[PDB]
Amino acid sequence: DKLAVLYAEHIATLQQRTRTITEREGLEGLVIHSGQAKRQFLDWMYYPFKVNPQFKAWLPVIDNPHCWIVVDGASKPKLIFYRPVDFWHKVPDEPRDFWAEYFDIELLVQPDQVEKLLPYDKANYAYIGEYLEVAQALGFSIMNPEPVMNYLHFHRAYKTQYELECLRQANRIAVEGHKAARDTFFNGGSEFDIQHAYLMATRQSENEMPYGNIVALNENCAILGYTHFEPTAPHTHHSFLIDAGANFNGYAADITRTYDFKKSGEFSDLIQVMTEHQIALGKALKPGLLYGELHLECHQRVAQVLSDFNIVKLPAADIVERGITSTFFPHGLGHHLGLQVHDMGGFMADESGTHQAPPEGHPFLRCTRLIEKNQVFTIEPGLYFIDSLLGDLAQTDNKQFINWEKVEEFKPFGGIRIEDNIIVHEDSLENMTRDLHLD
Amino acid sequence: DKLAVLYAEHIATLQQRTRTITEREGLEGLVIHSGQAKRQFLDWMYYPFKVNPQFKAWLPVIDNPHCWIVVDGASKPKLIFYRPVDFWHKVPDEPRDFWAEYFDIELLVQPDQVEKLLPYDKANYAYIGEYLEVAQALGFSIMNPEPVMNYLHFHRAYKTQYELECLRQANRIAVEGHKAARDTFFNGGSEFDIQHAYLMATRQSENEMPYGNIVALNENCAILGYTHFEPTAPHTHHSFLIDAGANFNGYAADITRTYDFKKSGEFSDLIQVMTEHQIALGKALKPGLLYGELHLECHQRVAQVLSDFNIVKLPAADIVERGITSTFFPHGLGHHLGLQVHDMGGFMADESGTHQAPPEGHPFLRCTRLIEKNQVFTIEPGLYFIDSLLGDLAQTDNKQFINWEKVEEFKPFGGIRIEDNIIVHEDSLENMTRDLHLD
Ligand SMILES: [Mn+2]
Ligand SMILES: [Mn+2]
Ligand SMILES: [Mn+2]
Ligand SMILES: [Mn+2]
Ligand code: NA
Repeated sequence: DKLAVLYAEHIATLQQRTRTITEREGLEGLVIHSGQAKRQFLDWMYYPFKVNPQFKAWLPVIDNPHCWIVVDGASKPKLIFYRPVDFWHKVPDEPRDFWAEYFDIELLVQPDQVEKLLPYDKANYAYIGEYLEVAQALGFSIMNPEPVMNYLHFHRAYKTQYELECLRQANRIAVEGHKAARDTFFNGGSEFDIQHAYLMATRQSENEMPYGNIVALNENCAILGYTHFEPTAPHTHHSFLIDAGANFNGYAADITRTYDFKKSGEFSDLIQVMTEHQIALGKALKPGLLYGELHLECHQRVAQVLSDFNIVKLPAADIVERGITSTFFPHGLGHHLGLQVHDMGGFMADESGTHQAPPEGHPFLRCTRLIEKNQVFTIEPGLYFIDSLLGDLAQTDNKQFINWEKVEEFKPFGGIRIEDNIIVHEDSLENMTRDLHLD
Repeated sequence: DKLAVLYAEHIATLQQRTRTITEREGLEGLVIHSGQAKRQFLDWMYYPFKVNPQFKAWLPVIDNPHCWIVVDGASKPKLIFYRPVDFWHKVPDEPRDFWAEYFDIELLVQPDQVEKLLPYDKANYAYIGEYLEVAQALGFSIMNPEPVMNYLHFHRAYKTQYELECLRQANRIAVEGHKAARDTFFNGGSEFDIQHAYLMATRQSENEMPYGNIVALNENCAILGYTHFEPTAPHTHHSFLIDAGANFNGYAADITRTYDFKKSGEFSDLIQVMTEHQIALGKALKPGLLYGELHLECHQRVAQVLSDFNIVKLPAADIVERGITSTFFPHGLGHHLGLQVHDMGGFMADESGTHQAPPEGHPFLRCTRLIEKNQVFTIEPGLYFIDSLLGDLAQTDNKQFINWEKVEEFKPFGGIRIEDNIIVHEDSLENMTRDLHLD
């Protein structure tokens, strides 16, 4: 209903984007390939299918390989829809959902017979997809041209009302998962149990997740890319960091929360001060501001915490200026969110693809684009006690300034990250995560 | 330590097989590549890693890409082990498992630095792996040579004692899941509930499964390649079919069971009749017998059931000769089981790759090899009510012999498959599945 109505403006937006970039580049149209299933080496089984983001930008068809979109922004969008009729698969119903009527739909019963449906002379058609040797066999010469990709990726940061509603739906699902995971942690669950309570609440399997969930207990919290799920619980429950989202129509949620098992003590205090900073930074998104400036503020807030909690024996400014904050907060403040988890265009200054430079002391900041309305952001400040980086810091002049006893007291708890998904509007902010009352 | 004792003989067998085909094909050795992580098109996320079956044939390292085995059958096997050292990665300590003492281990810190650790002259070295341009760029000319592949695949049918013990462990894990899945079905749970009850009892996540589980309710049991997990339970529970396994050290279980929600009725009797036929088919495994003959016997037995239940109003011999039996049982009786679900060499007559011809009226039969000691088989007779196959039958000159009223009563139950994993010994058969008291 609501989604069906908004979808028309979504097709209109993408039609106008196609017309603009195709005509600017002298192309008669785009051919966007959903992708193919990858077969495993020496085996008959396939890897799980992952749709081309450029394909699902047009319609919520994320589980169908060998599908093709032909668009020029002037004709009605043309869709080749893979629909095999083998007896060992449930034949799917011909496309009858809200997006069907916005396309002229040709059914494809076998992947290799796709050349009849594609354009005969395709010298002025750009193939957008991963399978370049399949494209060359079909007769395409232009493949993923950089001006077309950079244009599309740049305007991906401006979500249509259909996309906004999809991102809201994804946050509603993910938030239900986060609540069930929290409860499982406080009842003494293992990482594996917490993870599968999450999926049971989301009604989405491991491979439907938009990214590999991070479900960490105790010192695993300090491991940023922790992917394992330990099946047996730890003997003592201290902390819990879950980074997990959900999918809706190809769009992603991306939520992180950190919990203290005792819900009191110095680590519990650390979560709450970090929560204050996270809420404040999340309220600092505003059109016309460079995202890197929020990353700057975040480091100052982390330094204030390090100073106030006696983690570093320095006032806040010194901890920022000597670069010690990046030992405890080593990643960017956040990124754009949408069809991809770390969405496209976050580092661009213009639609040609020029990079927007990061701030002076953070050359690895990846999201530096100017904030505008209709853009969706993550805000994920963190403070971690990472053995590896603490080791680096002990080999510097800064070794004298860190309270090594107090850091040993926090190492069992690992670290903290608190992440929301916020829509930036013309004169307001919409925090999708906290409007669903997670906390 | 039981498993570690058997592993020494395993490596002696692998060393000897390597030396045989290596010198027969005039190679100085093999270079077996574990694989790489496949990155998502225009993303930073990756696909779940799946190890090269030839790599894990040597060792139970199934979650590490960029690993290399250099083996010639005479020298101590060399293992280049990928151990990256990054702050966001969990640094695991140097390999200290039961298999480590059997390899000269060199640590690989960055994937592209492997050029130094491989043999300098690669003229007579064969690369076994998927990433052929990576091999060409390292200097390999010999790649997955067919004489080597056919030899190694042929002899994978003869499991070592280490391999038989791993297969028993896989079955034990899977049987626990099958008990949990069954209990959730009788609780009225959804397909999604059952699947995740299975994962939780086995304490393995969806991607650690050796294949995509088939968890089907009611009509979905008739769909042989069903992968969906419906999150909403059906209003009426009639039937449940689950085909699922588990991993142990790279070796797979593969167990199928069918259940009737009421523990009574004609479908319940059909399951029970099919069960006794499945037990008799499984007890017909015998050294010196062609596996195709059991597939013929299976078709004979399914015709018996179709006649006995008045699905087809014909003597069983006339059901077989007229070919009606494939409409209800369209796949093979089973396959070899091991490192891969449908394991290698089940089509071969000799170690050079020569195919063993399938039986008369079954040219697509995949498993045909001569049964011998130390081989592992599945026995999966089936009986299904498949719309598109039943439609084709309704348009043949046998249509008057089919009891369409009874077939219509069976359609909401879908179908039946019962699958066990059986080791063939010299003087006995070891039904791993039924030895675990699953029923
Ligand atoms: Mn994020
Ligand atoms: Mn996240
Ligand atoms: Mn099987
Ligand atoms: Mn099976
Ligand atoms: Na042996």
